[PDB]
Amino acid sequence: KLPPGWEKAMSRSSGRVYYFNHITNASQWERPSGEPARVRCSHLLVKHSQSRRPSSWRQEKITRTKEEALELINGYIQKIKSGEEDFESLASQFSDCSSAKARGDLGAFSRGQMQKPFEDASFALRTGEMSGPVFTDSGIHIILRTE
Repeated sequence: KLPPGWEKAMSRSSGRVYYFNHITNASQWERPSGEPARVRCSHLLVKHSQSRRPSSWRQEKITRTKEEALELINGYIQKIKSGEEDFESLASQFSDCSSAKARGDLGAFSRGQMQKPFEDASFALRTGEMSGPVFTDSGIHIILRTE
């Protein structure tokens, strides 16, 4: 039927069909378009109190809850999808990862290098596609596949 991870769903507000990816947590109205040894991605990380290291260049002691971090992630996704903000600009300003200084870019990587939920989402994304919230032990991520 559909590319890997994608399933059809029903909107509760509008009653129209949409599409959801259970590997990337991406969702969209239109039927998705459609594996390499390597992909290239950028990300925006929002850390919280249960993160492996509750610290970042933005905050010596990160105290926000997991629920608060998810709300921030959802808000960044909204601004990116509406075009009020670009992914790289939000990543440079607000990602709790050191890669913020490189507009979130992590470079190219293979399977077996990143944390598993991050890796699975990255390889399920198409070039140019962005994930929904992805949970790892670092925190909550938005991932943009660039190559």
